[PDB]
Amino acid sequence: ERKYLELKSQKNLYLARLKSAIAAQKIEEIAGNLDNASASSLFERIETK
Amino acid sequence: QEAPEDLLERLLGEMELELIELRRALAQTIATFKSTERQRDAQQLIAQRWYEKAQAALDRGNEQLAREALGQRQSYQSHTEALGKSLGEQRALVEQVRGQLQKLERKYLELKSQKNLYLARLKSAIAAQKIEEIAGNLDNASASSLFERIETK
Amino acid sequence: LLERLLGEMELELIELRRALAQTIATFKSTERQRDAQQLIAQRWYEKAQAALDRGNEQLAREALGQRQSYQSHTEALGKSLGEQRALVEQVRGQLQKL
Amino acid sequence: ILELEAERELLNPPPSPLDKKFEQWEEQQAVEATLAAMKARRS
Amino acid sequence: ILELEAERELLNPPPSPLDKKFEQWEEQQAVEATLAAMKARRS
Repeated sequence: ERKYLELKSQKNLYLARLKSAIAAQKIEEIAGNLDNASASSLFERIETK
Repeated sequence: QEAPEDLLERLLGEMELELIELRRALAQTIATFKSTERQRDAQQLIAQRWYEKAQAALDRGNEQLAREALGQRQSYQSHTEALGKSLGEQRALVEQVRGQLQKLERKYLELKSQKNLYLARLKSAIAAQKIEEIAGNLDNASASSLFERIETK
Repeated sequence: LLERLLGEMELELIELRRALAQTIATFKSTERQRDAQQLIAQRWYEKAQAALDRGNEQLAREALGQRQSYQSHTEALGKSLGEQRALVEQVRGQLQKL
Repeated sequence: ILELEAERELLNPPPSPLDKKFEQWEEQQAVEATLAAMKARRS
Repeated sequence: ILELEAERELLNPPPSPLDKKFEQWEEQQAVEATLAAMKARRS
């Protein structure tokens, strides 16, 4: 029993760390669309029009 | 292809779903992080009780039980020492995510801030082209598209 | 074809960008793994220090002798990390001009 | 998890030791400069 | 039954006589050290 409780204990900690990263990638991934004109993916193409 | 401009609003519309979902997640992290501290506190408190009972065991010359009581406490001492260090290191675990998130919000607000400014600039131009495009029909006879053709009749 | 060629070009560049991260992922991963190993050696080294205390030098020999296994493993990996630094430098130099 | 953080810093200028020095130094100058005005005003 | 227990100990570091000695000794030191504080405090 002493193992499972600690095994279950750390289970949740790293799920947060993972779910922390999935946000970091997405905000940066979407920030790729809203970039500093390095890629000109979305905003700068509009500035062309 | 679709007008990429329209997606911008949809993208941020779904963006807040992730951010609020993030906000929920971080709390569950500190929920357990501090939970172990209380659990540690109970364990060491039990060890204190065992330590106290050993103190009572020592009294009246019954050192035999104190050995068991102190010996019993060693089990929780190791368990206490194990968890105490885990709590200490988990502090930096919650620090980085806190450092991760704090920078997060300041960007989105400014990102959303300039979103609207350039939409106006775009919508400013779509009018300029159209008024000039229609002004092509109402021209100075360079093209004679609409008015001058009438003058012919 | 020019437009098609660059259209497929970005696929390679973005695929490149993904690849380089996996490289540093492991490169730094060994450092942590090295850190754990040497930390274990420190624990064995510490236990040898405890073994020395009270005159029980016999265990310290085993503990220190035990640490020698990880010392060699530590020395082996430490040098690998040092040389792998230049491995990631050139690719970084490769990509930056890219 | 680690790869995506690196992707962010790749797309980022990771604050160099120079800008860390400059930002710290200018902060060290800012705190001192802000302090300097106060230390002089009080007399 | 026996093979799977061995598999567990294989995937385990079976506590060596050294760590058994150390854990017993440090326990012997822990009980003594915990005892030492008490034997001194009572006087």
